[PDB]
Amino acid sequence: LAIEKLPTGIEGFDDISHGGLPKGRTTLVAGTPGTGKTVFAMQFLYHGIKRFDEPGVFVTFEESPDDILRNMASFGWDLQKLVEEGKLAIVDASPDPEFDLSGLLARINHAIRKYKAKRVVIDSITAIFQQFDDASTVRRELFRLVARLKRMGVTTIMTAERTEEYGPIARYGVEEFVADNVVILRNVLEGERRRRTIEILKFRGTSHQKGEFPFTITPGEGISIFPLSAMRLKQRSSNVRVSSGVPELDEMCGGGFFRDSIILVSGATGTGKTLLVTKFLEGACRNGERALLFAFEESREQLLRNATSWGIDFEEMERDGRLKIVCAYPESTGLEDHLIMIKEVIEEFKPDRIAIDSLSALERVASDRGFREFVIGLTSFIKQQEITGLFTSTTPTFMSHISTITDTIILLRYVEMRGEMSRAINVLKMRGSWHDKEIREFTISGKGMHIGDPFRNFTRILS
Amino acid sequence: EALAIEKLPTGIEGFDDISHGGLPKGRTTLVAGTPGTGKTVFAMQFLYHGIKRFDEPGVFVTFEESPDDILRNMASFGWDLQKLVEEGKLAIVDASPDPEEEEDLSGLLARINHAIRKYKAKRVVIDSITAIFQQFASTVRRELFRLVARLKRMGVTTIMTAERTEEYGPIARYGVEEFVADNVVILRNVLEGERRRRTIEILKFRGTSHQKGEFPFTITPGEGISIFPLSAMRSSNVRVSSGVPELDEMCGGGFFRDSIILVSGATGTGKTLLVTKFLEGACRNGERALLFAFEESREQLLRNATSWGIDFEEMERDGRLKIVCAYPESTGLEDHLIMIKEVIEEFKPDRIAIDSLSALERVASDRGFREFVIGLTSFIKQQEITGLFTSTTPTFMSHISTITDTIILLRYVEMRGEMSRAINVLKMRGSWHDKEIREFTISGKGMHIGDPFR
Amino acid sequence: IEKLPTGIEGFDDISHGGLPKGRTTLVAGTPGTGKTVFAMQFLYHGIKRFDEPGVFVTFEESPDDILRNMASFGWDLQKLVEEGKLAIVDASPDPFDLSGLLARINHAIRKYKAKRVVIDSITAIFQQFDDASTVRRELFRLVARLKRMGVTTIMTAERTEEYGPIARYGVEEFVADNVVILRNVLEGERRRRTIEILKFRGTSHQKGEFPFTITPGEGISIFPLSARSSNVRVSSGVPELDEMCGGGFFRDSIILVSGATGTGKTLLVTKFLEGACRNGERALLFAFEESREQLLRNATSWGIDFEEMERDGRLKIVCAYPESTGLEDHLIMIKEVIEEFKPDRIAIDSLSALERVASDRGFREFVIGLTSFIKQQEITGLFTSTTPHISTITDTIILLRYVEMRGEMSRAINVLKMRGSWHDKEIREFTISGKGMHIGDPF
Amino acid sequence: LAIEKLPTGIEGFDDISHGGLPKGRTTLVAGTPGTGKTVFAMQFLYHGIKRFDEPGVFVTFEESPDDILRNMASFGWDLQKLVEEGKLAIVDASPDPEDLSGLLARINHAIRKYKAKRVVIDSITAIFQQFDDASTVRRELFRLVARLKRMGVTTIMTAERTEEYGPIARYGVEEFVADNVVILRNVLEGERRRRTIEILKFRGTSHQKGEFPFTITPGEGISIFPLSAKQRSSNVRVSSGVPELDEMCGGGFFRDSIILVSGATGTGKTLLVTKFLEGACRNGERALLFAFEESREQLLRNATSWGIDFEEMERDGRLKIVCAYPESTGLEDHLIMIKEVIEEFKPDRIAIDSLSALERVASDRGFREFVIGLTSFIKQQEITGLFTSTTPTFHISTITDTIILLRYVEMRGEMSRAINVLKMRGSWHDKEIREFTISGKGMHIG
Ligand SMILES: Nc1ncnc2c1ncn2[C@@H]1O[C@H](COP(=O)(O)OP(=O)(O)O)[C@@H](O)[C@H]1O
Ligand SMILES: Nc1ncnc2c1ncn2[C@@H]1O[C@H](COP(=O)(O)OP(=O)(O)O)[C@@H](O)[C@H]1O
Ligand SMILES: Nc1ncnc2c1ncn2[C@@H]1O[C@H](COP(=O)(O)OP(=O)(O)O)[C@@H](O)[C@H]1O
Ligand SMILES: Nc1ncnc2c1ncn2[C@@H]1O[C@H](COP(=O)(O)OP(=O)(O)O)[C@@H](O)[C@H]1O
Ligand SMILES: Nc1ncnc2c1ncn2[C@@H]1O[C@H](COP(=O)(O)OP(=O)(O)O)[C@@H](O)[C@H]1O
Ligand SMILES: Nc1ncnc2c1ncn2[C@@H]1O[C@H](COP(=O)(O)OP(=O)(O)O)[C@@H](O)[C@H]1O
Ligand SMILES: Nc1ncnc2c1ncn2[C@@H]1O[C@H](COP(=O)(O)OP(=O)(O)O)[C@@H](O)[C@H]1O
Ligand SMILES: [Mg+2]
Ligand SMILES: [Mg+2]
Ligand SMILES: [Mg+2]
Ligand SMILES: [Mg+2]
Ligand SMILES: [Mg+2]
Ligand SMILES: [Mg+2]
Ligand SMILES: [Mg+2]
Ligand SMILES: [Mg+2]
Repeated sequence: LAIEKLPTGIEGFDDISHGGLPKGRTTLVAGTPGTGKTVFAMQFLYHGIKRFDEPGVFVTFEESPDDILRNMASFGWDLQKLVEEGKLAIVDASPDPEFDLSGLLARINHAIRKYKAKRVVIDSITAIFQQFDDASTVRRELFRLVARLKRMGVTTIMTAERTEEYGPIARYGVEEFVADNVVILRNVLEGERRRRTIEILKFRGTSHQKGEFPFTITPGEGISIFPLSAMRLKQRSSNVRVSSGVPELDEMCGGGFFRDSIILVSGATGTGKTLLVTKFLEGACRNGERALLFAFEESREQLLRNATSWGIDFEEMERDGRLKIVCAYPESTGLEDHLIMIKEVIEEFKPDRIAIDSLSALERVASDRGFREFVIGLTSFIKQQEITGLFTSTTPTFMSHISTITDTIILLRYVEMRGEMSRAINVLKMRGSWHDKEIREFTISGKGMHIGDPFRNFTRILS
Repeated sequence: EALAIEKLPTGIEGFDDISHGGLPKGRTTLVAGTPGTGKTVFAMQFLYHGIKRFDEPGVFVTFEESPDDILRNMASFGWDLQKLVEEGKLAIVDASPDPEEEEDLSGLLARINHAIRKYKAKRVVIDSITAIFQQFASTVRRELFRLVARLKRMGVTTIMTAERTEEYGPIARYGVEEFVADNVVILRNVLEGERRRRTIEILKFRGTSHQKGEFPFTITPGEGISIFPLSAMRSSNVRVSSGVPELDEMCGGGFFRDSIILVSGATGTGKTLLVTKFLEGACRNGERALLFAFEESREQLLRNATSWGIDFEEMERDGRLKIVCAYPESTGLEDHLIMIKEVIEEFKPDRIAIDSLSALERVASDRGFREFVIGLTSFIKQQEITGLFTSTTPTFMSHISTITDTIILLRYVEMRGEMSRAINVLKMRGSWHDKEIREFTISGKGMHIGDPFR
Repeated sequence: IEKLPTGIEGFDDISHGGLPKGRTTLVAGTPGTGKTVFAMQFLYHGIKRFDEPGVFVTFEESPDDILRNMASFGWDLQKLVEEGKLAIVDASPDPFDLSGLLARINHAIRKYKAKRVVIDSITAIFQQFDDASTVRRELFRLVARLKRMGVTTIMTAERTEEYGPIARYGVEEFVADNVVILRNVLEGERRRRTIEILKFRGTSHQKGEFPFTITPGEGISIFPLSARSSNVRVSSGVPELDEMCGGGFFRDSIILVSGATGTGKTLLVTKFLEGACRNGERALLFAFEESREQLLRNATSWGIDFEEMERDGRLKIVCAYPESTGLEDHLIMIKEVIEEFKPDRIAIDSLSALERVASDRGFREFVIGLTSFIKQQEITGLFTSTTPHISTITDTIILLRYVEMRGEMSRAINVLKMRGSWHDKEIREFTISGKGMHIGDPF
Repeated sequence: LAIEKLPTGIEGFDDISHGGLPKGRTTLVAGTPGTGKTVFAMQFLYHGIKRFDEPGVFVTFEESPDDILRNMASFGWDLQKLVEEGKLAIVDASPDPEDLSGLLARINHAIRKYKAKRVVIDSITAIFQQFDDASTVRRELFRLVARLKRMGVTTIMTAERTEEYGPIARYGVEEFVADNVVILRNVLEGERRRRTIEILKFRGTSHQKGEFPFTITPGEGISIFPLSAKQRSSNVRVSSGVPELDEMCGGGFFRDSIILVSGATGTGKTLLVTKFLEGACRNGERALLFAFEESREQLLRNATSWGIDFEEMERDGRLKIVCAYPESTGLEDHLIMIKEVIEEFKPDRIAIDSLSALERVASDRGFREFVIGLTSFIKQQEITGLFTSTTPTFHISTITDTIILLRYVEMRGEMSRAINVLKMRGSWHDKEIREFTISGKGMHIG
């Protein structure tokens, strides 16, 4: 058989939930203040109408209907229309400053029938315990509401507050009663930085993905969940070769970089990583293909000034409309946030080539787990969209395991030689091509890079 | 008495090994756990297996989920539900206030005693004893205390489920670990770095022996609860080929058909090439080959294989090759096994290949991985299949090593102005092998393993 | 939701505009965070920046004290009291008034026609009462009528622990719309002031903690460092090095001199600051290792004269200790002195000293924040770093090394990295004397 | 000895307790549910009535006398017969679904009736639950110990705990049943439980301080292992299974010796293990193999290849191969097992392949404890012990008597292997690094 589920509209949740929220049942959304219990509730009712024309009811035991509307309107949600259309109904159960319980419970049951709603929200189920001191009576009344909503065949979602993030499901023993489905939101503080996370603890009779998943409440978008579990090892590959910007490196790769590829350029500082990047993006704009560049080290001025000395004209291509130097700081937001910005501008720009510089900048202010998840998540999409990607990783050991993902590993190192700090290049991997296995000496000028001959008496330096 | 505490088996996979036979018969057992630990599933499976295998009718007393819901919830598992209920095989007694606007032994004792008598049951489940408290204290404890005695006299192997607040803390809510102090089974679902892991444990069995500690399990759909007792886990001179003939000579004839081979090295060394040759060997002779990729897409695998001179679509069309392809983060290792064991059972392969294990190491803890490789190597051995595992050495510039029969090792080597490669068969049980580190060249023909280094 | 610029440096950045206008915000924090000060800044800046009358109420302190406590900041608050820009309703218990005190508060708002308002310690009320009926009176008019009156309110509240509940007496339950958390985290034997906006129901904000500091002549100075490289070369101080660095250092460049002790890193800072003062340019030396005494003779022995640089007002030695405070506290003094000095060049000797007195992030945060300020100010910045990762943050890198040759430790210099220029890629011998550095031939 | 102690008969307690339980006073045996309070308490009575002819009385406030008889059966004591013989008396103080003052009188009479020298009150903590008088209960409990003291009986008074490393016992029974306190623990560490026993205090007498390991074996019960393990050594030599290595050692290994075979992967450590074992079975001796890496199938293939039939040896009862996973149990539970098999097969030689496999599933602390325990046990039992360790090339060193070092080494243009005896306490040893080869006839050193 199959437990039926109702798509939420919060794309990503439907993947994690394997369809949606069990229909005709109550789902408990628990979270500490600031998580996103209210927003999550409207999207459930918003898409409910703006897709399946399923009427919904919002019972607010806290914030005023007027404020609710104002708060939610910034997400581009015209709910005042749905109200006038008779799709949505906001029931004001918030007490006024200037039988109360049992009366409101029935005044709610009126709205569920009047609008004949299938997607109800009881916002702040905890706020009813912080209002009716007869909690014993409240609990008994809430148990009835759940059974009533069940008999009425409504897919309910009742929000609940928590005191601690990694502590109890919810307060006021609200874990029980509404205990068929339990979704937990969190906002954990770690390293003076916050991380919104969503978890589905239990689905009675249904299946779901198990664990926390990063989410974000984006303005003019809403709750955007991005499951790395959804990532499917089903990317496409081709034998079509692009250019690197350096014809010599293209010969060393046996024609050039494959279009459907991820290239790693490893090396110490001052080796010439942010050079092969410029040539990479330059090679695109030259052929008319659109390029990108997410800098996490140098400003546009510096990037352009560095590039102007090498013969690459950025401002031209930037204005011509074949380049988009994003440039930001790794410490500004978080990896989960950065990933969204990258993914956001990609679809907009529709780039032929992407280029991170560096990944090490990002790794610094993260975890070994967080960095992995980021790297694993970002590489996949690029390969899914068939966008050629170059990634820069510094070697703090001047003279992570991202190489497992990358198809091409280009190593740039320094080589001391008779009072002369020379430079060496080698292609370590090409995945699907013949590459030159030779450690060639190269030199940088205002002309670019000149990959020369091997060191012959090459002191075993590389690797 | 002179009655050694008999252990009635429950069928549920692993528990009967962990419980040294099964649940103590003629007694109650506490299946405690926080929300979503799989107590309801555990309880039903106990009953279900009862009525099917041992033909012992069972009664299910619910104090939360309505009978109709329970039937629908346990449906996807593929167990018969209404088929059994509509035959006096199973009985779901409801004690959850069906309505409200109402207000003991009236809604207990006899109701269950009747059910046991009516359906002639030998197994019973009391779902959520903790629910009684929320609904209806010292009186409730008395009734529940008498129920354990009544059920003992009636002679029924009972399971009494309860809830917990914390995973690593008090055994059960409302000190039910006193009313049903005798047999305790703990189910836990621990956070563990944003990655939930289910586990099962028998804290105590009064009068009998049991496997101590936490054992992992999974609540799969078409199956139910499956516990993996890595503890419980407990013959050929036929030499098979590798794909590379000179590597076979390095092994002294080839690989044994009943063996696990490890291939370790950094990226770009040529582990995937050896995999494509390993499988090609099977497809050539007319054997079957299964590949589990966790790193490269089905396309890229084929592309890079075609460049080496190895058509897989030919073999995949022949039905001698199958490629899985799945990111490790898709599910957990506990579920990954279940799937691997499924396609092996179905495809009935000769050679297997997991490329790579190192990709699966990132979606688990050390303990979780070690338990995984033990389970996979065991299954592969039990199914009489040659196996090749691959691992990336964090050596760009163990456990499997101890389990694997052959350890092949790939490495980069600088040759003065050139970056070369080298193969070495570090170990091979029950054969002479070439103990030298040797240069090899990758080409559009394959792997030309050549002269040794010094 | 509209926002009203607070006027607090850095908050309007993190708050993405300001505080939800016409809505109350909760400034929760433990004693000694800066709740009382933050509240005054709001009412203050507003009045001055845009005549928006405000009423401060105090259930704890008394106005005569409050005025004097905020006098150092340089806010003529008496004038506001007379002209009727600011008010101070003393609801502090006299060494009842459930409706009385609040009714008095409502009147003042109507009288002065206040747009801003502050309730200093909404917690105190609970302590300075009897029944928790205060909850009603707080979720009453206090908030509701404030919304009806259309005033942006700040309800200050106390907390017990830094990383615990949002408030003491479940004050959040009432003021549950917008919340701001101030903290004094301690950790180590130093203390860290950080500000976080946990919730702006309806609007967005920069998520997480952000460093802030109460300076005696400014107040809360939140630093949201989360928020034009020229081609004019300057002399390094040593001519051979200038040639090695392709004519000299870019004015918009971060130079990193790296090496052991005895290599000659402080020789190259002395030369660096010297070149500025020579050509009438300001130079500020941040000393973490050495002292005004050690430096003076160290320079004199090399043949530089800070004596006349002190007379000319060209050189400026701060000279402090890394363990005086955390890294957050350090940058302030330099950030301030820079404005007072207008430094063409500036140096930090050393950074390894500061790196020892904090965690990786603390250093990282300092590194990034330090580079920016001067980078966004047009001034050449040299950095000394002892070698027992600003290698990727720095533009130019100089590597000094001891080389053991023939049982006679020699000295060697090399420019490893320089963005935008050709650098000399030879490892040159150098000598030290009473004149300075003598960069010679390579090995 | 100041105060008199009564031997409990439990294996190990009498050692750690320096005699037994202080006689004429009550002892508290506290622990979380499933620690083994009841079993411990019964073995106390059982050995009393049997070995020492001291009658015992069991007072149960939880489990039914009938159940106790059934639960305590597999251990193999005829408790039912001895209840009839007038030695044992299980007082049913268990509550009925539908006054402690009188209940105490019932227990008091039983002691005087049977002339009990030993008494067990099971779960005092229960009493506080069953009867919610609190103060009234505490008083009667204080009167119980007072009365029991006068009649000169040695009492065990059990109590439940919540947390393992938390309070001594619930309901502060500590205050009443002070004087002597024993704590049983069952700690989950790495998804693996650890049974421990500790004498926190003995007022008046000495005892071994700290936790000690124990187990509950189905056919024996509580078996405590005083890790504090008084020996015998001689110039009696024994074979290694390889004649050249015997000559390298100086006429074979010493008998009572711990040998270590360290080396890289594929050197030949398991080979030496297989020969070491054969060296016993081929020279009329018994061998134990604790395999923590290879399965049976793998151990056989290696043996059959090198020309050794372990099956015959096992059929003739000369060899025992355990085969275990390091992750199955904890290392403390692993030793207990090893000791258990030794005290059954009574092996002349013992081999563990390998210690490095055990190190994976244990902390440095735990590994040391294991290595120390195993070494000390083999030497007190006077058995010849070999151990293998995987070393980088592809602390037992200090404790071991012999160190054989296998290594990869190039020579005449060939990557070959070599052996080197590094240590031999009480003998010359060839201090030369000799190359060797492996074949179907085992090792060949040359
Ligand atoms: N219009 C908006 N634009 C951006 N972020 C918003 C918007 N509205 C709310 N948020 C974010 O959502 C968070 C939680 O909002 P809400 O769901 O109302 O709170 P809670 O989950 O505590 O009930 C806020 O802290 C804020 O960061
Ligand atoms: N029919 C089903 N199909 C798949 N997974 C199921 C099914 N029923 C339950 N589960 C899984 O089992 C988990 C817990 O099951 P359940 O026994 O209801 O929990 P508990 O006993 O803790 O209340 C659910 O969160 C879900 O992941
Ligand atoms: N005009 C130039 N002439 C010669 N070399 C230059 C020139 N501009 C830059 N370089 C070289 O480029 C190096 C910096 O390369 P870049 O890719 O920016 O460094 P990174 O390896 O940190 O990414 C400098 O150290 C210098 O050797
Ligand atoms: N057609 C080809 N001709 C020559 N060399 C190739 C060809 N295809 C791949 N190679 C080389 O062989 C290597 C084998 O890569 P692969 O086996 O996928 O590495 P790994 O198993 O370590 O992930 C490639 O990285 C590349 O250097
Ligand atoms: N006039 C001042 N000059 C300098 N620092 C001040 C001044 N007033 C307050 N501070 C700083 O702020 C702290 C008190 O801040 P305040 O807002 O009064 O405390 P609270 O947040 O507990 O109400 C002092 O300990 C000091 O660090
Ligand atoms: N007859 C038996 N056979 C085997 N093991 C037993 C037997 N009786 C008890 N045990 C062991 O003792 C444990 C329970 O010990 P018990 O005496 O009940 O302790 P407590 O009273 O502190 O709960 C069981 O879980 C099991 O490990
Ligand atoms: N029949 C055989 N003939 C020759 N050499 C063999 C034979 N069987 C095994 N070997 C070699 O001996 C090795 C045995 O190593 P082993 O005893 O398992 O030690 P380790 O534990 O260090 O791997 C094998 O790896 C292989 O190189
Ligand atoms: Mg809400
Ligand atoms: Mg760079
Ligand atoms: Mg349940
Ligand atoms: Mg591979
Ligand atoms: Mg204050
Ligand atoms: Mg110095
Ligand atoms: Mg007991
Ligand atoms: Mg071995």
